[PDB]
Amino acid sequence: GRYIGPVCRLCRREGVKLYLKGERCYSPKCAMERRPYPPGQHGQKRARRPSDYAVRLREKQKLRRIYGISERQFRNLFEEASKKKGVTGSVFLGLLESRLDNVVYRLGFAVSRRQARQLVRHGHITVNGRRVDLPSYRVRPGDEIAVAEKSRNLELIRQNLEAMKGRKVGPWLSLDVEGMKGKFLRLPDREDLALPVNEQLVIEFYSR
Amino acid sequence: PKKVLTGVVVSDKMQKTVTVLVERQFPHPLYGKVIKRSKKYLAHDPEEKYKLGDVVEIIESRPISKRKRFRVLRLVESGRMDLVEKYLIRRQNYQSLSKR
Amino acid sequence: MVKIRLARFGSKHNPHYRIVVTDARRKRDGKYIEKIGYYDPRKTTPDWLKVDVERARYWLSVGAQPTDTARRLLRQAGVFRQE
Amino acid sequence: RNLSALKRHRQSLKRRLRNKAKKSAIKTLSKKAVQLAQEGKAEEALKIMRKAESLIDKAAKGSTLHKNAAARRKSRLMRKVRQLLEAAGAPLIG
RNA sequence: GCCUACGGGCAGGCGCCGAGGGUAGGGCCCGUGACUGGGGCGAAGUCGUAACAAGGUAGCUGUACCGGAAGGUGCGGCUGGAU
RNA sequence: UUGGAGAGUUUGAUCCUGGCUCAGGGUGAACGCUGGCGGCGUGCCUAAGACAUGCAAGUCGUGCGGGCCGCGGGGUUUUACUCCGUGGUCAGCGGCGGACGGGUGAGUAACGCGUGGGUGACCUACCCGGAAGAGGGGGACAACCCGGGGAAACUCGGGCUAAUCCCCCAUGUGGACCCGCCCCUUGGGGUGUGUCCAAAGGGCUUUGCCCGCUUCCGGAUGGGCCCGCGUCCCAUCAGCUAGUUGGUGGGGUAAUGGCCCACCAAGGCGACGACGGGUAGCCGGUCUGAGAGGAUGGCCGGCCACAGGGGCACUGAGACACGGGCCCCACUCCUACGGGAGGCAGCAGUUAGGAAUCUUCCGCAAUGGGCGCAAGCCUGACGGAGCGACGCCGCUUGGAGGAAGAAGCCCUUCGGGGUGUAAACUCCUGAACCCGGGACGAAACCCCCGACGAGGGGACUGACGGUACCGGGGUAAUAGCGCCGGCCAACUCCGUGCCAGCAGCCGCGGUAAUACGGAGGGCGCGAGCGUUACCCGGAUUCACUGGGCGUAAAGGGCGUGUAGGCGGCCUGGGGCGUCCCAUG
Ligand SMILES: [Zn+2]
Repeated sequence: GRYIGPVCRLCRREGVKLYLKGERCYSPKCAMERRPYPPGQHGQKRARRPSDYAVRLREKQKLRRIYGISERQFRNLFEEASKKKGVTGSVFLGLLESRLDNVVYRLGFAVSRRQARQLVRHGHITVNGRRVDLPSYRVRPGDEIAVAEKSRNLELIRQNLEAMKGRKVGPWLSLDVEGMKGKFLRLPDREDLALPVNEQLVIEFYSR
Repeated sequence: PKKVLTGVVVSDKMQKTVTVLVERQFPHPLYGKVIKRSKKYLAHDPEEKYKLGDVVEIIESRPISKRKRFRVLRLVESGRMDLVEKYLIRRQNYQSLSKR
Repeated sequence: MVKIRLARFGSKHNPHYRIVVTDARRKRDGKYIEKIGYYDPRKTTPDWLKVDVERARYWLSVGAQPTDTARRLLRQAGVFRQE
Repeated sequence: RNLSALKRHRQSLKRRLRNKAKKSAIKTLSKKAVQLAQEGKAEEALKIMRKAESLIDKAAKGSTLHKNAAARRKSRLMRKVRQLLEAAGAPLIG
């Protein structure tokens, strides 16, 4: 059970916009537009001061839910990130942003993160030449993450790239829309990320 | 390298054999201070030369009696009861502290 | 009679050997004497077999009948090529 | 309820008897040569020691005498002899 | 007795040690247990009021004897005794 | 310097002391609710209980002789009887392997294991290398044939016969032992006389090559014994010891040794914990921990220990020998009641016990081992499959669009809030599933050429498995458990009424329960989630890091001094501790 249930509800739990559905979470409706209160029968109620724990918590989740990844991997990552020489936080987002499924999203070969998954599990994705269905896969720098010849004439993908002529790609990424390709340049830097989170809290959380 | 220990004759009641008191020193495996421990080896004197209160070098030898696998090397410092005395008084003390 | 053989080290369906020298009587995967090369049955890496003929020669010299299959790998390594 | 790797026991017996007769043989001969030297039969004593030494070394050839085993017996015999031949010197043969 | 080139070997016999057993006595550990001490618990009855304020004979205490009971008393010690 | 989070709880209230509790991580797990997939790993932790059945060690006819069944060919004019060759089959004699590998932890607190060393106290099958040799003579026992005992298992006796089985004799490169000397230095090495010791043959491509054989020096690997240091709890276990400690001699071994015997001496050990008792295979590592430390030691590897209980030896390079032997004991089974037959702690399985631990599967393809010149035989070592969410890891139950928002369910200050973009519905992708193709792992030994060297060429050979994996086609296609008073993320209504019940701890419940029971809602985690049990952790609450003792629990009623610990200034030697370098 890798989640998959009511979504732009979490956009609502956190109180920060969670780009979980893409188009639409741009139309007046990631719900945060016009209904910022959290879910539940008590959403509209005055909220008490959140224990240190609470914030440390809620902020872990914010990270997590964005990438939509079962705690088990998420925590695993964070573990693998503690073992690397670096800033225990920045490196976290490192692998976090290096997952095949994410890449595709940033490459624009998909409306949303979720969508990207399917694209991967269904195998519409080339990676340095061969297809790949395992999203959790880690895209090394200098890999041609692309689309299967087979998938190119797709009503979805097509309509997506059409949009790309008009949006810059992440600074650590390249792509040749014309040929529907794209390369992973180098691990993105914290300064390069946009995310409305505070790693520090996340780290701080994993020491309880 | 056949081992070599330096110690003292404390016993001289036996035949061609002498009991040698060998003191060793070392930091306590956990508390750190130098602990001083010891052991008695049953040395071996062919010509009955070695006498009580003599310090001697022990060397690992071919098994001889049950619990007598050392020959004496050379006499280090002769005449020094001082040390024996200690061993002795300690032994005597043993007589005390019981349920008889 | 010390032999020269292989040692299972891969895993379920992933055999990865280990050319070594040991007394006949020991186990396959048991305490060897001098590891002298490994060979990869499936050949996934361009480097699926190494040897160090220098030591190989020692053994045989001193007397160490090698396994049939084992030998074959030493021959490939040029363990016995006298030119 | 059978197993042909038992033939070995069927065989061991054969060697038990085999070894046995040889070993004892020696003992007897040795014990013979001995009491001769007690009396001072310089001639014959050796005549026997020799039959002894042979028998010993003969078993050593096989699996009857451990190896150095023959040796000890060769030492413990000759020595026990020479010495006795002091109670009345002059070895006849050699 | 069996075999032998008579040198000697096997069979057998006896013997020591010896697993184990018998008899006597002792020690030590487990199970079951009549009879039996007290203990702790818990809401709460009964008789009394020892302690906590000088608790109403200051208290505490080693010891000793006595007593439904708590405790009382002697002797000594202590303040962790109010005025 | 890549490394350390605390909270609840004694009060009217405070602070301190202090204990109890929780959150964290982990498990060869078990139980409950739920349960789709694959990969890799792992699965009696309890009765070392008892065990049916099958399989788990054999292999050589290029070591020797034959029996059964049968075929071909010879000597016979023919017949009976025979001579050679041969196929199957059986077992024997003889060689090698059974002392490896497989299991298990009972025992054991011990040189058992860990570590580092010793061996002038040692052996070592087959392998490798180097030197030397194989001359002559004879014998026994199975098989087989004849007979006897027994219910049976099996056994007794008589006779034949081969061999690489056995014996004798000669040669002696050499080697052994005694004695003497030279060197070394505990039984190391050189040497001299004396004495003693060798051996088998078989196959072809048969005048030479292969296998094997004998003596000796060396190698390699493997191992015996020995020593230093290390190695759990109880002192409500304090003294233990008579082969016991030592000596001489002798036995015994590969070998040192009280290991064993005789005699002699009177010793040896113990608070630096003897002896007694309790418990436990040890380690690499593993778990936790900031670390120091604590816990563990199954899977894998190394070492030890047993192979129903206890004793013992044989054969052997090696055993005191799990599927070898002899005895006694308990137990099971056959029994003509005289007497026998048995040992899964091998693989699978049976039953028992228990909370709980799998298929009487496939293969000998690969790796390894044995035996073989080889073809090849054996290999429940192994390599695979299978069963168990028992662990970990990957993966799915869909993606996008979609109302100021359906219905139902919940709440309400009745106006509305909520579940909720959730659904419906729209489009798109497409696990399952279908068809086709289809694997590495495997290249040797062998054969051929070449000198059976090097080198080169040829052939066979897969359990997994038609599986992985590629190609095409292809359906929108499982979700559950815990929790929501504080610690601790998550709040309303009703039912209830110190009842029923909850509960880790503080507690909650006597009609207004955020603490019971349901529901709406919410948090947490997801093919899983809880629970119990156990480890480390929090706990600096055994304190080396890193505690204390006026009243909190803690100074011995005082003294005396024994062992022991600890110790003043200057100079020098030694350098054991201690520090530095190199090296194994
Ligand atoms: Zn949204």
